[PDB]
Amino acid sequence: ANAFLEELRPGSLERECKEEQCSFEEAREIFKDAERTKLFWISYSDGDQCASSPCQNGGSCKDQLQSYICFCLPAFEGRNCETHKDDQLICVNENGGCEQYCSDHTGTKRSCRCHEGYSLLADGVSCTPTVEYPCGKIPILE
Amino acid sequence: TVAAYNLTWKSTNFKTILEWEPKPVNQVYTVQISTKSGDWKSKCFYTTDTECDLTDEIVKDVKQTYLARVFSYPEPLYENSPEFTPYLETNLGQPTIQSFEQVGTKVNVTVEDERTLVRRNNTFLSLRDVFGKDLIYTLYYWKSGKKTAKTNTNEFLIDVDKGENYCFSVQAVIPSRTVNRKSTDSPVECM
Amino acid sequence: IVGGKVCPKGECPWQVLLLVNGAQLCGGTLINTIWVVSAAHCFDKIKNWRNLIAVLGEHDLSEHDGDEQSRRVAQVIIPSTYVPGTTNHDIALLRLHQPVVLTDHVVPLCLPERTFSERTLAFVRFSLVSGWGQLLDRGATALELMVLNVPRLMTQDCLQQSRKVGDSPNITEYMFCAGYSDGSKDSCKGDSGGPHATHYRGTWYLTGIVSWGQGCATVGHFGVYTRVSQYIEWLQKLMRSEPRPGVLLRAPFP
Ligand SMILES: CCS(=O)(=O)N[C@H](Cc1ccc(-c2ccccc2)cc1)C(=O)N[C@@H](CCC(N)=O)C(=O)NCc1ccc(C(=N)N)cc1
Ligand SMILES: *[C@@H]1O[C@H](CO)[C@@H](O)[C@H](O)[C@H]1O
Ligand SMILES: *[C@@H]1O[C@@H](C)[C@@H](O)[C@@H](O)[C@@H]1O
Ligand SMILES: [Ca+2]
Ligand SMILES: [Ca+2]
Ligand SMILES: [Ca+2]
Ligand SMILES: [Ca+2]
Ligand SMILES: [Ca+2]
Ligand SMILES: [Ca+2]
Ligand SMILES: [Ca+2]
Ligand SMILES: [Ca+2]
Ligand SMILES: [Ca+2]
Repeated sequence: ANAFLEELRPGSLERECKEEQCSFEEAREIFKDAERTKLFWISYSDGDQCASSPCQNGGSCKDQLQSYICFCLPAFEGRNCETHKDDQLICVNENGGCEQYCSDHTGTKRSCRCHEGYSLLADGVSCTPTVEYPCGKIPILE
Repeated sequence: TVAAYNLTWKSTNFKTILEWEPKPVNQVYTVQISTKSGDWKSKCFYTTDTECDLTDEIVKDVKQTYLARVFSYPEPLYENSPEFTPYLETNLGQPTIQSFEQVGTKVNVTVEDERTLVRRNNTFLSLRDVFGKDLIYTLYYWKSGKKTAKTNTNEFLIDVDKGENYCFSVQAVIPSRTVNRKSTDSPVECM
Repeated sequence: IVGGKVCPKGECPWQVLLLVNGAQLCGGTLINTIWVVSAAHCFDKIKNWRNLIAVLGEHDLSEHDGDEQSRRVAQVIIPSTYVPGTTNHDIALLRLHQPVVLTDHVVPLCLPERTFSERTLAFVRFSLVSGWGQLLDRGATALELMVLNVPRLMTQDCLQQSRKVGDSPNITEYMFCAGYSDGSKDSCKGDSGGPHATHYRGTWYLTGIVSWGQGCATVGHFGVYTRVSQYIEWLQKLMRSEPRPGVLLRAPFP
């Protein structure tokens, strides 16, 4: 920034761009060279894209040139960590965790079922044979 | 309905997001990702966005080659994305000069070992942890006349004239790469 | 089967061997003690309908052992929409005169529910195809049951990845491609009717039927299989029905 008569003093990166916000011209007077001034300006004037705190659900924002990067906590994903990994218990998603059949239900959780010859265990997802030779199992390997 | 098009990968430091067109008008999407020999896994179920974060899947093995496809809903219409090999294509983020200490007639410029989205043992691996020897850093400095230096670690040891002040800028680089071999220049630092 | 390997005795327990007048005809898949799913085209030139036999527990066609069980085929049900000489609706439901005994070497493959098969099984990359078919295109059939792991493809990809030819059969919604286009691995004519079995979380399910393809393991082409998911309701309804006087029965589809 420029204050009364300060321009009489030689250019200073610290006093001008660090302790204050410096314009391109002020930066150019310090670096002199065109390419050097631009190499400095690209980052100096980029602005921190993390200022909006875009990373949701406890994520951490990492600033980049004209962009950012969100590091999310284990149970979250998405550009801004907006996706809840624990809220994807639907049939199309890995068969809903069901060992055999999966039925969706709006409003409540999906439910799991089994093919004839099998019964659903207490965990509500696994299927166990209820006959000696259930379909789809290879006896000599079991 | 219309099939998605211009499927593009936006990946930096392994944060990988698939983008596509167009802006859904009466149609939703579901993305599937896989390795050539692996099963297809669904992601972003029935989303109306035109993007899908696939970071958690690709960081499972950054050296594998993944293919993704976007299903369109009002077999369903779809489009395949280009193949994507994280380790070889994810862009190297803009580096940050961590510090530099002068010792007599030499200066030690240290480059911050930034983290990536690659998880491991409940932690985020650094760019060095992931690339190991395939990663080097290049220094572009000048006496405040161009000068450069290269290191296979995160530190540069260079000669400097007593009294004069220098300015520095570094770049992360993976020499063995064919595409996206270098990151953008880090912010400029001056002693 | 071209480019596969022998299915160790007992590891392909739902595999069926179909014979007509004692001659090798086609493969098939057992789905319960009385019903076998095969391919419709296997019956295009059958004259003696009372001479069809289904053999379970087979492995080596040159040696007999106690795991073999033969049954007369009491009924062959084919969709009314299937046309001899063609490829669409290539499926047949066979009723055995007497149920087979379930043993360590004779077990039925699971017929999945429709949505499970479409939404989950269809996206499991690899599945096994098997039979005593030709080891090479235009070659001799196999003495020991062969098996091969083939990857499935969505039809759009099958078309884009296959050499565009003249007026060859279309790939309908009642079919799906699986295999390789480099000329190395594929099922073949003698494997017709055999199973395309998919392994999912500890259980195997019937997802396809060896149906057709341009030659066997032909460069630029994939094997084509009847898409079983489209016939789940059709099959279930027929298995609950009473037998008809004659062997051949054409049931409407849908
Ligand atoms: C090329 C003759 S062919 O090799 O026998 N293919 C025909 C279809 C077919 C395909 C392509 C053409 C065709 C037409 C124009 C130009 C070029 C090719 C014509 C017919 C074909 O497959 N026909 C059926 C029978 C039709 C009937 N109901 O009688 C058949 O042979 N099925 C057995 C079979 C099983 C597995 C495979 C496999 N996995 N690999 C191949 C064949
Ligand atoms: C914070 O600022 C960035 C700038 O790109 C914006 O993309 C975010 O949406 C906002 O939260
Ligand atoms: C930034 O990283 C995210 C994942 C969380 O661990 C935050 O606590 C941290 O500041
Ligand atoms: Ca000032
Ligand atoms: Ca000033
Ligand atoms: Ca100035
Ligand atoms: Ca100061
Ligand atoms: Ca000041
Ligand atoms: Ca000026
Ligand atoms: Ca000035
Ligand atoms: Ca920035
Ligand atoms: Ca035998």
